[PDB]
Amino acid sequence: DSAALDALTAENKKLAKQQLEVLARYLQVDLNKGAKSF
Amino acid sequence: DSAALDALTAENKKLAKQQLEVLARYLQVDLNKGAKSF
Amino acid sequence: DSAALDALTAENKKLAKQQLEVLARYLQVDLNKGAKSF
Repeated sequence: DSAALDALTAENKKLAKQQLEVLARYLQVDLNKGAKSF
Repeated sequence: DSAALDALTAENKKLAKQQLEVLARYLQVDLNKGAKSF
Repeated sequence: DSAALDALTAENKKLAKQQLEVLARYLQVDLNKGAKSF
């Protein structure tokens, strides 16, 4: 029940989020065009 | 005017696409929820 | 003794496994040619 394991999981997810961001930015892919149309 | 440079660019973009795919899959992030709602 | 830390480790290893998979797929590298010959 370490309420720090959750933190490092959140950190890893944040790292992955950032990586996804720049990947998409490279691909000229909008991650929200679906949301804009919605 | 090498119509193979375009190919390797397409290959790199495909690699990046795949990487983005598995990244999102890790993040439990739907890339089409916007499109579903739309 | 959190039997969830092991889980997130397994998740990270699965992410890395997948990334390795698509990397190899890009490199046209068989990860089992050794095993086939064996």
